[PDB]
Amino acid sequence: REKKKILAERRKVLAIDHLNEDQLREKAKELWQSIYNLEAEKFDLQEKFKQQKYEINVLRNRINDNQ
Amino acid sequence: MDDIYKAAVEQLTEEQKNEFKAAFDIFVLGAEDGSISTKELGKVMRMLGQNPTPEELQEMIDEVDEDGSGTVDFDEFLVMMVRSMGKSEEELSDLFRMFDKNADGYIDLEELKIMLQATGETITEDDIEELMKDGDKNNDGRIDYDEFLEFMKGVE
Amino acid sequence: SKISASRKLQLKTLLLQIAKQELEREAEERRGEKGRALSTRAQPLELLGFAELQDLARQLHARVDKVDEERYDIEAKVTKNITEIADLTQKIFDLSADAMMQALL
Ligand SMILES: [Ca+2]
Ligand SMILES: [Ca+2]
Ligand SMILES: [Ca+2]
Repeated sequence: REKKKILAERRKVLAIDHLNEDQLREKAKELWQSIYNLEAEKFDLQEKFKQQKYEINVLRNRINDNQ
Repeated sequence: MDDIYKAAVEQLTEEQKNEFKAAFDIFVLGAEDGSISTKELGKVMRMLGQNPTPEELQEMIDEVDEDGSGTVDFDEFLVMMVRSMGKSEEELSDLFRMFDKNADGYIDLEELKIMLQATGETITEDDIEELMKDGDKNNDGRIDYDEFLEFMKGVE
Repeated sequence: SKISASRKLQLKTLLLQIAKQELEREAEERRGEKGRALSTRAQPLELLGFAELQDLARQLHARVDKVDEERYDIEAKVTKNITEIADLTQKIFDLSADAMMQALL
């Protein structure tokens, strides 16, 4: 019985629990491309993060070696 | 960026080292010591489209004055003529990692030595001796990020 | 010097010739590592019973709200790292010829 939970799990009812099956067949796809594009952004945001750990590890050496 | 200019001087066609040697004997028509000084450089700069300052005149000669005489002789003149005929610091950083295989932040010898053997060319023992100390300008045994830049300035 | 300064340049020019190759292929072991992990994570769809098909779109609808939240908390680490690099980088930062031959010959 949480206010933010009852409303969060209610965005499904208003978005799917209301109409057609051929709207559904052409909506569950659009609801899946949105995920592949969102797990691609997450992939590149991971490879970019690994790379920054190196730039900082190198920069952390330069600020010291040049002291 | 220096020892990149002696590589153009080393590979000048002798058909070019005639035109420059000729244009040098004219350059010095009037000099006592037979070499380009501030007087002869004043002439061919303003009589080419400038009017440089005599304190700035000596700053174009002292850049190739590997003799400290204030005069640009012939061998100092080709080094002047190759400075007037590279690679970005952002691009040399993504390449700096492919050297750093252990991903520490340096390039010890065994990481340079392996990049050299991958070039397909025939490598010697003396090549890796001069090269390692062309970058390791403090003899710590590795080429940190700043050194790897002054190392590869202008390397196409 | 133990070797000519034009071989020293020939060798320098040859190291960077494969470092871009060793990078153009590192960006290909990564182009695939994406698509491979983009079929383990986002396994392609395949079709259902008009009603018990709806309990899938609602699972996809909340899958997104979970994915884009996973994508945020990693973005705010990439974002906070970009802020630190410039904060790091600023610290360490603080520590003619052809016209002559024509007019002489
Ligand atoms: Ca001199
Ligand atoms: Ca290393
Ligand atoms: Ca060093």
